[PDB]
Amino acid sequence: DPAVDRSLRSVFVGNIPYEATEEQLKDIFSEVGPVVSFRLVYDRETGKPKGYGFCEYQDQETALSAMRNLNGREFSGRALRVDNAASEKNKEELKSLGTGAPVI
Repeated sequence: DPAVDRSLRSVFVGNIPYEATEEQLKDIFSEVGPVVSFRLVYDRETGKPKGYGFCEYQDQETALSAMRNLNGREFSGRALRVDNAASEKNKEELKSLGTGAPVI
């Protein structure tokens, strides 16, 4: 079963402190359009959030727009690093988020 388009539909977000939760990230991305879903890396063993995650949109343009709209967008007191989830370097991070679940 294919699923390459999905890759084009996901923007990696980093440099997000504990003050910037999905509630805010999604809100930020919301300003760039409707975000299908947004999941980040959360250490269950440490019950603490890693700091980075990925947001999957419904339209490539929307995700791309969010990337260019954000991409190091000041908000977390530093900048919200946003890079295509289909990045070669982002692939390494996704490799961890590569669980595969029925999520819309």
